[PDB]
Amino acid sequence: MIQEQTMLNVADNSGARRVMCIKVLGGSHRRYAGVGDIIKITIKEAIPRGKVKKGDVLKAVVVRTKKGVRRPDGSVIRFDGNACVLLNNNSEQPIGTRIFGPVTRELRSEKFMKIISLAPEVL
Amino acid sequence: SNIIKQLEQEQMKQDVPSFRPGDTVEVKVWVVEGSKKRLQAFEGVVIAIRNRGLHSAFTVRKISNGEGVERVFQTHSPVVDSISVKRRGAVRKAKLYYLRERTGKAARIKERLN
Amino acid sequence: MIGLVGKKVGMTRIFTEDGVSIPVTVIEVEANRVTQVKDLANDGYRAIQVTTGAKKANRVTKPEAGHFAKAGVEAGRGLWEFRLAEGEEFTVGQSISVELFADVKKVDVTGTSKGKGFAGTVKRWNFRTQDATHGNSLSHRVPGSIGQNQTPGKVFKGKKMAGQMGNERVTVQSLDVVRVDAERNLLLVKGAVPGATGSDLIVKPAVKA
Amino acid sequence: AVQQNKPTRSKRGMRRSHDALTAVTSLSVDKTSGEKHLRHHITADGYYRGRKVI
Amino acid sequence: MRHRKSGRQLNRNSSHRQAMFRNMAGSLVRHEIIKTTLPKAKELRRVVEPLITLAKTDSVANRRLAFARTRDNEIVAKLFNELGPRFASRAGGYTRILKCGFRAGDNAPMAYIELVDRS
RNA sequence: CGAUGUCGGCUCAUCACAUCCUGGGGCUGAAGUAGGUCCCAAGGGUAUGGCUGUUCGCCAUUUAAAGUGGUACGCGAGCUGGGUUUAGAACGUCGUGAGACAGUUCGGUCCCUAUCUGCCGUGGGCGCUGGAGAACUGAGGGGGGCUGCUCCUAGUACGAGAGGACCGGAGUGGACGCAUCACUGGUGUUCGGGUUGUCAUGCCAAUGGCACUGCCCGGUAGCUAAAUGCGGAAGAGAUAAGUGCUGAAAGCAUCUAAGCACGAAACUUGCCCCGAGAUGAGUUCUCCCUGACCCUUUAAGGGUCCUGAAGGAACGUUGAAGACGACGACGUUGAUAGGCCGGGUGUGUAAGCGCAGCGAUGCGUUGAGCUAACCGGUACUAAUGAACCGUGAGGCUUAACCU
RNA sequence: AAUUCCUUGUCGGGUAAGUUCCGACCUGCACGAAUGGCGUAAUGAUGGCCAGGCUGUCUCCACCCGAGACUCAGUGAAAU
RNA sequence: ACACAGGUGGUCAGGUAGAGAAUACCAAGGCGCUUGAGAGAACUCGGGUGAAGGAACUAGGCAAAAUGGUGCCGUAACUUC
RNA sequence: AGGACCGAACCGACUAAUGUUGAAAAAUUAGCGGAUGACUUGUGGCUGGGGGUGAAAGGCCAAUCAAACCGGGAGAUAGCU
Ligand SMILES: [Mg+2]
Ligand SMILES: [Mg+2]
Ligand SMILES: [Mg+2]
Ligand SMILES: [Mg+2]
Ligand SMILES: [Mg+2]
Ligand SMILES: [Mg+2]
Ligand SMILES: [Mg+2]
Ligand SMILES: [Mg+2]
Ligand SMILES: [Mg+2]
Ligand SMILES: [Mg+2]
Ligand SMILES: [Mg+2]
Ligand SMILES: [Mg+2]
Ligand SMILES: [Mg+2]
Ligand SMILES: [Mg+2]
Ligand SMILES: [Mg+2]
Ligand SMILES: [Mg+2]
Ligand SMILES: [Mg+2]
Ligand SMILES: [Mg+2]
Ligand SMILES: [Mg+2]
Ligand SMILES: [Mg+2]
Ligand SMILES: [Mg+2]
Ligand SMILES: [Mg+2]
Ligand SMILES: [Mg+2]
Ligand SMILES: [Mg+2]
Ligand SMILES: [Mg+2]
Ligand SMILES: [Mg+2]
Ligand SMILES: [Mg+2]
Ligand SMILES: [Mg+2]
Ligand SMILES: [Mg+2]
Ligand SMILES: [Mg+2]
Ligand SMILES: [Mg+2]
Ligand SMILES: [Mg+2]
Ligand SMILES: [Mg+2]
Ligand SMILES: [Mg+2]
Ligand SMILES: [Mg+2]
Ligand SMILES: [Mg+2]
Ligand SMILES: [Mg+2]
Ligand SMILES: [Mg+2]
Ligand SMILES: [Mg+2]
Ligand SMILES: [Mg+2]
Ligand SMILES: [Mg+2]
Ligand SMILES: [Mg+2]
Ligand SMILES: [Mg+2]
Ligand SMILES: [Mg+2]
Ligand SMILES: [Mg+2]
Ligand SMILES: [Mg+2]
Ligand SMILES: [Mg+2]
Ligand SMILES: [Mg+2]
Ligand SMILES: [Mg+2]
Ligand SMILES: [Mg+2]
Ligand SMILES: [Mg+2]
Ligand SMILES: [Mg+2]
Ligand SMILES: [Mg+2]
Ligand SMILES: [Mg+2]
Ligand SMILES: [Mg+2]
Ligand SMILES: [Mg+2]
Ligand SMILES: [Mg+2]
Ligand SMILES: [Mg+2]
Ligand SMILES: [Mg+2]
Ligand SMILES: [Mg+2]
Ligand SMILES: [Mg+2]
Ligand SMILES: [Mg+2]
Ligand SMILES: [Mg+2]
Ligand SMILES: [Mg+2]
Ligand SMILES: [Mg+2]
Ligand SMILES: [Mg+2]
Ligand SMILES: [Mg+2]
Ligand SMILES: [Mg+2]
Ligand SMILES: [Mg+2]
Ligand SMILES: [Mg+2]
Ligand SMILES: [Mg+2]
Ligand SMILES: [Mg+2]
Ligand SMILES: [Mg+2]
Ligand SMILES: [Mg+2]
Ligand SMILES: [Mg+2]
Ligand SMILES: [Mg+2]
Ligand SMILES: [Mg+2]
Ligand SMILES: [Mg+2]
Ligand SMILES: [Mg+2]
Ligand SMILES: [Mg+2]
Ligand SMILES: [Mg+2]
Ligand SMILES: [Mg+2]
Ligand SMILES: [Mg+2]
Repeated sequence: MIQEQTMLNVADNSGARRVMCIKVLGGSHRRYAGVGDIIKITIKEAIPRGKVKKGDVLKAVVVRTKKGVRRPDGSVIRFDGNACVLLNNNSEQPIGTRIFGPVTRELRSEKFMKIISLAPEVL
Repeated sequence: SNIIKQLEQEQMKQDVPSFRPGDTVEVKVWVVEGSKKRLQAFEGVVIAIRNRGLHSAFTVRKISNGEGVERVFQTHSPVVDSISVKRRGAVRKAKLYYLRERTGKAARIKERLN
Repeated sequence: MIGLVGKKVGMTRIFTEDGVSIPVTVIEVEANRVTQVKDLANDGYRAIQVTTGAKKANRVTKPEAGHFAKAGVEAGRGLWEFRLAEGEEFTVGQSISVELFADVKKVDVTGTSKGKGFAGTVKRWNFRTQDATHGNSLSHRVPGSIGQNQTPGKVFKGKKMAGQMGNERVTVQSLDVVRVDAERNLLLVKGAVPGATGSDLIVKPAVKA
Repeated sequence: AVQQNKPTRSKRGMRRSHDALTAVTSLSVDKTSGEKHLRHHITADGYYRGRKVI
Repeated sequence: MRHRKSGRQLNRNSSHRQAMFRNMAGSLVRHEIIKTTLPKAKELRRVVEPLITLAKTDSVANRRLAFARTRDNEIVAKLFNELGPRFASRAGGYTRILKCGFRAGDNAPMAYIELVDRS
């Protein structure tokens, strides 16, 4: 449940550690994005030197929501930080090479089979 | 209604153990992927139990890899296989939500004897 | 096809071999019984009129009890009517069993609504409210403006405003039936069928599936 | 919120038509003191269906 | 909306709607019948009679619980000495409402609320 | 001119079609893909932000699309007052000055209970020509119609390659709506606890009052959406542009004059709702009244008496029905509410006692005590015997079976 | 610039984007030296702008307790 | 002009906290403010709470939320010290 | 020591919501500024319509201001309704 003006933590190794959503994509008048979606973010606070600088505009994917994901059995899975994984505007697959934290099971599909190998806990 | 509670005693299970709030729970969830169906553990404190017969639940919380995870369950569901207690504690509340903003040494629950 | 009449008692959930939590509800359906058969030459249209339930002897009235004993049935509580088609053979004395839905996958459910009183303009028709601040005085929830100036110079017919909310006959379609009950006379249908519990609903095979 | 004509006694009565106060339809009677008290109410004496309360 | 709720607001706030029913329940057990209006006496019912169903089973702790309910040293002793055993067989219903018309200066529809025992 | 408040935003729309999307056909300097351009088509849908007082505009970024217009450049008896606009003040510039200047910054009171037409809801009287209890047929009306993408066919055809479909199928999502609360949560000043400050219940303990529930932590049923079920259809008919078949006028070509076939979200239906105050007032299976008379109104008329039934109104208990009406259940044959026992659910070891200790406090009885609406129960309390209204074969004409 | 019309002049930071803001250029329509020039520590219920904290301002409004508005009883206006 | 949520100078100063005539509860003392009884709608005034995000609202952080006391360590450019 | 600071009395009145035939013909509730000084306040006396008074807005001078209130010329005059 990520809308515009949502300040996200960055899960991966690609230098950013605080981003800000600016749009959600894939349908008019859209309000909310959970896992599996492709939001568009700026980058607000990198590290001293990394693959992407301050002020880049590039797509992403929300991987860890505080609203949580909802299973078939009604059970919810909630986190403690709104956080995303960076991406690439021309390849739809990430920039960094190491994913911290756990990601959810409901993301696996052959658009996104590369963040389920690096993640240490497919929850 | 005894038209509700005639089918709300067919779906239930008789293999659920007993636990209070504030203890560590090992939960073996069944997981599908591809063709294999296999087990996966879960281990953390439980901070909210809800008692509604068929509709009962609880909430397990663990700091896995820095990203703190809470997860509710459905107690009488066939996605949970077994539930065990591991170390039972003594809190004088039953909705521990002060264990949400609190991490590390100061977020403990002391042991319960007897 | 030949509908039936049930009463919604509660809401529960059926689980699966997998772990799906299917929402479901229990409409109790006793064995309904034919009361008046019509056709074209008798009345003008082929149909069926039935009644199930139970009503007390000292409050069934002398017009109704004559219609009851004209058939030979018990003291039910309603009077409902179902239209029909051709290709059927029927009488009056035979009562309809509860297993008519035992081979249909998708059904339809009609009933009453709940009564939400004299509603509001922000509540019924979903009018987005205005500024609760920033200068605005005494117009936080009103429906704003309703007509043009002087041409028409009147409020059009078909406008939406405050009024009574629901409390009428509504219809949900194509629903999912999972299980019947020959033992305690139930129907388990997936979802949230209309009306509060303690009301009587009209269930039928779905008109288009 | 300002009128533009003075309406008539005809419209005044046409509004005043629905003011039809009816009286009590019938009273009811005791069985040990015998007066015409209201239906489901005590007497001025203090009787109700046989009992003398106070 | 008010669906399936309970209670009655009675045009007073909720620091008032316990401090009034204290005095009303401090007078009803005193005089065993009083004259008060009909919504104030249809819902004084379940404020006085669970106070007597509690007082049926005498203890030491109930002499503090009903002391919390009433705050009157007279009424706790009378409620546990006289009005306790005198209804020690019924399954509740220690009250009775009797309509007594209306009232003078305000057209207030009154009532007589009583215990079953005066004779 | 004895006054119709003016630009732009917010809130609600409705029609127009010179049509932005989506639907069907012809041309191309159209291989496919994507386009060019007119012709038919208005059912439905139409961006969130930065900047200035701004419609526009520029820019960042989506989508199938970010249409064009009238409606007092819609809408201040519905709402901001920033713009231009009153009184103050200043800068440029002009005049000697008083002061001006589509030049500019700064601060600057937006009044009203709806009489009537109108519109959304809820109702009483009467008519429907014997009177009452219900269920319905439906002439008309009214909401509804949207679209993305991935996968199969198929990497087929086309194409040198590069690329890359028609036509049909299977799945999943957003915007908009209908419900309901079982699951996830929200509120829960009526249900448990902790806690400060102070005064009283004689006092220690124990409980209650007040300071926004004093501050908080939890929370039942209900109300709710972010919570999850369903919808938009498929089909039939005649149709707009266009392609036809047969074929004279005009012995030949000719969709047209005779006739015959196809054709799209527009049309009528099909889906659903209130629907006999449709005066063209209906259809429809049921239950009740089968007494005497005199008076001039000589019969469709007025009155005295046993008659007062069907059934409804009123009164009390009330509700997942509700502004008041109205709709629904119960009325001693009966669970309609309040009570009560057993339970559930919420909070979290009550007071009292004995031990430990300097004391705060823990430990035992103890998952104990209290418990709002909540599911199945109990006649102890409340719902009174009656009385009140509705009557006694239905008017006339004409047609048809029958004694 | 509180004075600059052509104008959103021109460039650079600030923002993904900045007709306002801060820093420079001077082609100043029409600043300028006691109707004063430029500058400045503190101060202002002062003009303009960005940032952290905070949340119904808002996307999106849901529930709750009170004084009114609706019913019954007494008194009983006003604009037109 | 009203038995008016308006205004009008001096004198006295109790407890438990408290820096104190602030504030919270009180005793001495005074009043419940001259219309009520009900039901628990739209809407409006005055308020308490809120899941995910946190100024995207708008002319503008307008309103609201938040900070908030005593003791100790510490404290930048700039300057008329 | 202060035309010092935080802050009740006291004086003033910056913003917003109430209300604009309201409790008031300018107030009330939550916030605000000054608060040993060029302050605030009770009493008395002084100034006077082309004149008074003004830390200067044409402000204020008995709910009246670019020339007050009352009586007189005055039944001022009016090509205008
Ligand atoms: Mg209702
Ligand atoms: Mg808005
Ligand atoms: Mg106002
Ligand atoms: Mg307001
Ligand atoms: Mg006129
Ligand atoms: Mg109830
Ligand atoms: Mg006029
Ligand atoms: Mg004019
Ligand atoms: Mg056209
Ligand atoms: Mg074309
Ligand atoms: Mg149209
Ligand atoms: Mg349109
Ligand atoms: Mg159509
Ligand atoms: Mg905006
Ligand atoms: Mg701006
Ligand atoms: Mg724009
Ligand atoms: Mg115009
Ligand atoms: Mg025009
Ligand atoms: Mg326009
Ligand atoms: Mg206009
Ligand atoms: Mg207007
Ligand atoms: Mg406007
Ligand atoms: Mg202005
Ligand atoms: Mg009126
Ligand atoms: Mg009216
Ligand atoms: Mg009617
Ligand atoms: Mg139609
Ligand atoms: Mg719920
Ligand atoms: Mg439930
Ligand atoms: Mg609470
Ligand atoms: Mg105390
Ligand atoms: Mg004590
Ligand atoms: Mg007190
Ligand atoms: Mg209080
Ligand atoms: Mg909770
Ligand atoms: Mg709840
Ligand atoms: Mg055809
Ligand atoms: Mg030919
Ligand atoms: Mg031809
Ligand atoms: Mg379609
Ligand atoms: Mg169609
Ligand atoms: Mg019973
Ligand atoms: Mg009972
Ligand atoms: Mg019980
Ligand atoms: Mg418990
Ligand atoms: Mg306690
Ligand atoms: Mg104890
Ligand atoms: Mg123990
Ligand atoms: Mg307990
Ligand atoms: Mg019950
Ligand atoms: Mg400037
Ligand atoms: Mg200039
Ligand atoms: Mg300019
Ligand atoms: Mg710039
Ligand atoms: Mg500059
Ligand atoms: Mg100058
Ligand atoms: Mg000079
Ligand atoms: Mg100053
Ligand atoms: Mg900004
Ligand atoms: Mg008042
Ligand atoms: Mg009133
Ligand atoms: Mg009245
Ligand atoms: Mg008075
Ligand atoms: Mg008063
Ligand atoms: Mg009152
Ligand atoms: Mg209310
Ligand atoms: Mg709050
Ligand atoms: Mg919030
Ligand atoms: Mg909370
Ligand atoms: Mg903005
Ligand atoms: Mg503020
Ligand atoms: Mg505040
Ligand atoms: Mg002053
Ligand atoms: Mg001012
Ligand atoms: Mg004030
Ligand atoms: Mg000060
Ligand atoms: Mg000072
Ligand atoms: Mg003069
Ligand atoms: Mg004056
Ligand atoms: Mg003069
Ligand atoms: Mg003269
Ligand atoms: Mg004259
Ligand atoms: Mg003259």
